[PDB]
Amino acid sequence: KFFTPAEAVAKSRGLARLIADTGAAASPTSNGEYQFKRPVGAGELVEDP
Amino acid sequence: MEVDIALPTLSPGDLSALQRCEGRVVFLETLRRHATLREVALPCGGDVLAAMAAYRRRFAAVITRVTPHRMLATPLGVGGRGQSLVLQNTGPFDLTNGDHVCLVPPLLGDECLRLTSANLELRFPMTLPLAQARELTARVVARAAETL
Amino acid sequence: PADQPVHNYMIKRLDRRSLNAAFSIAVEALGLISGENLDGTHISSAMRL
Repeated sequence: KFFTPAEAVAKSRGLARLIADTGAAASPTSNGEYQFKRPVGAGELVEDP
Repeated sequence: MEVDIALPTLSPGDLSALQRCEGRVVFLETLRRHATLREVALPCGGDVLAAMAAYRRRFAAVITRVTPHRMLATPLGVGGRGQSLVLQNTGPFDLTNGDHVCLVPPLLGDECLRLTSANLELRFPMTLPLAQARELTARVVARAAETL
Repeated sequence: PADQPVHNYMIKRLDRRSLNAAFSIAVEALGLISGENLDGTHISSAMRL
């Protein structure tokens, strides 16, 4: 999530969007015995400042 | 059994285009009764050989109705051999009465109902008669054998 | 400089979901409730109840 600039293509016309979305981001990992990539289809709510 | 595919909220610019896909086939991975649209979806066109190898590992499903919330389907063959349904043709050659049909990945790409709101695209496989699908597979596999 | 009063309209689109819960019942009860698998005894009704 640091080196990818595609969020800039998802241009920002409001700080409130950045706020209200930081608190409802999609969980990108799984619940297995190791940290694995998650199928983006299901979606799980995770907050990350 | 009737597979139920749920839909996210959609812009009217693409919901009306999805309505027109009432007789095409999609490829789930597991036969649960419910499944989200995001699950049943394939990346944009590439490596028709790989895709044709992937259709073997999953069982098909044809869709019948498209409501503003819900989109049904029908698992093609798991226990039935006479469930008469309707599916639309999308291959170049017109298929006549009598003969069987086989699913083949699309050529040249360009068949992608690219949905922007949901940020995904679908590639429905084309339907060809047996006699020509055999020949197409022959050509592609021979060409693969050309490259050592 | 002075500033005119400002107006602005706006619209929000709905969000739609759904629920589900299965209710499976058995074939023996199906046959005993209606009477397709009934019997003329005193033991049958004891099981239909």
